[PDB]
Amino acid sequence: GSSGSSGPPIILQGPANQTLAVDGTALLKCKATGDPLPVISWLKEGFTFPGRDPRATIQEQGTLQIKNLRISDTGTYTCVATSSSGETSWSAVLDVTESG
Repeated sequence: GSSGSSGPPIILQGPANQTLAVDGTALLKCKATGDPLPVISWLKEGFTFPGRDPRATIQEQGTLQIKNLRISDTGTYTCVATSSSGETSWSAVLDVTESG
């Protein structure tokens, strides 16, 4: 990207539409740059997530990892990256199937 810009937080690479199989591991990649850096956040259908979930978690690289997926988990993920500068968010849906 461009190292030395002025504006809102940009998501070099966000989540994409992936079709995983229930009872698996979902990995939602999300990389955003900013000065300071934006605050990565995942919203499930417009709700805090994972927030309070043991199975679900996020890595230092804003990587949302969820184990023991479920056909119900299928929803709309939004990686929000708010930064002192501005604000931004991505769009992606994780389609969970029984037989892929």
